[PDB]
Amino acid sequence: VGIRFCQECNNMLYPKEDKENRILLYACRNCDYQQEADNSCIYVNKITHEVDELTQIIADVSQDPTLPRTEDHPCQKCGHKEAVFFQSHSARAEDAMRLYYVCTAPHCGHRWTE
Amino acid sequence: TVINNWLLIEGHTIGIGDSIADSKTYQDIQNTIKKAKQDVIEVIEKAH
Ligand SMILES: [Zn+2]
Ligand SMILES: [Zn+2]
Repeated sequence: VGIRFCQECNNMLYPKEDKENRILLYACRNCDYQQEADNSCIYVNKITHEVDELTQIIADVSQDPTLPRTEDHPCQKCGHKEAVFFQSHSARAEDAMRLYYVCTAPHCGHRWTE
Repeated sequence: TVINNWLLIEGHTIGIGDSIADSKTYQDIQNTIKKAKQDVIEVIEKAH
């Protein structure tokens, strides 16, 4: 999945085949540094990719003066009443007009979606 | 010619009295507008 780098030349490690022990080795093209990986999966491609933005929503959006606010949706963690909300606010999100919420209490930053 | 010289008797105009409605009509229009805005709000709530 991710990119792993050689410790000698600090270049990308390409996958190379070990035709003796039937094992996967990551080797670079600059030096002869070898490795054994734990992912065991070279490549992964998901075409749905309906990523939940709760990973990508920052908790600092609560300081936006231009966002709507509601008090009928208390925070799950700290029980604070006021909570900002907004839509997907991102492209490649199909057409879902689902709402997203962020707690406005400082240092809480709870970001959920009912 | 005939219609113009007769129109010199009847006359024609356009004014605010011709562009103003009645109180009952104003109430009807405002009611309809409020109902439509409420329905739009309901649709938005269902979408959310
Ligand atoms: Zn290397
Ligand atoms: Zn909270």
